[PDB]
Amino acid sequence: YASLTEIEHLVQSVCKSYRETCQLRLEDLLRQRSNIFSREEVTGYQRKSMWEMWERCAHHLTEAIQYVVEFAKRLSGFMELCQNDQIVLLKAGAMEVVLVRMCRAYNADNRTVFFEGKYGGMELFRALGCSELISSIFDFSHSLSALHFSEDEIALYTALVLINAHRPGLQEKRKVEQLQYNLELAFHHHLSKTHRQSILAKLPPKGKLRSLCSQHVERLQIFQHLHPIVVQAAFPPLYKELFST
Amino acid sequence: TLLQLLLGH
Ligand SMILES: CCS(=O)(=O)c1ccc(CNC(=O)c2cnc3c(c2)CN(C[C@H]2CC[C@H](C(F)(F)F)CC2)[C@H]3C(C)C)nc1
Repeated sequence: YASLTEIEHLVQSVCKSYRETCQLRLEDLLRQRSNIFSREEVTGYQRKSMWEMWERCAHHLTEAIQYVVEFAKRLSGFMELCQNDQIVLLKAGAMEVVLVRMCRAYNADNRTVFFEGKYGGMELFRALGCSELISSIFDFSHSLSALHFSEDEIALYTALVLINAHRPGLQEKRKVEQLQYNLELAFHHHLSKTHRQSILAKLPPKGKLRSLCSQHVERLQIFQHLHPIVVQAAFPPLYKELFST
Repeated sequence: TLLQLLLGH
């Protein structure tokens, strides 16, 4: 039964863990918003081979995932879970957390995302051959951007995306439930103090993140079956481990 | 696995 003092301390711990592992500082992403790929540069990306675009994207996704793994390792209570459950949570949650974090690098004003040094719209990604998934990710990012998350809100929300007691295959479900609950208390306490509890009903339904992640796995299966050597030779092994069927 | 290695096991 976590006291109010313990909950307040948890708020601080989670926010620290996130700040230390946020990958890019928000200030840097916001400054780069005026830096947008030219028509000619966009054409260059669209003319890239499917394999090279997939390779680049798998690399950048993996880099983001590595910071999320580091976030998990520093997150209060995560390393006290058993090895099986650490794995289960990260395998299911890593991509979900990256997708939420990604809204920081999304500009709702012109519908662009920070990629390889400049902002580009969904058209930058045409060579992947997954327009429906890409548009879905842009839609998701746009929905999150509307909420105007603070960094602390992203910290607390992403902690909850990760510590999900409903993930299939957990061995110590009750242990995860307790950690999840304390994190919910932390999130709710922080929101109440800042007059922000209104955002709770505007957060995306869990099925939304699950759908984006399943779609990712499905599209990778399509690419990998057609280009098995590329995946074996060039893709980060962690990306293969997490997402390959 | 690689996750296991990154987690420190
Ligand atoms: C998160 C921490 S942060 O500090 O905020 C931050 C943010 C951004 C960057 C640099 N930008 C990126 O890393 C980056 C940006 N946009 C993309 C990708 C990577 C990959 N993705 C295409 C992929 C989707 C899954 C597709 C698939 F499902 F088909 F596989 C393959 C293509 C597009 C999007 C459509 C998701 N750095 C730090």
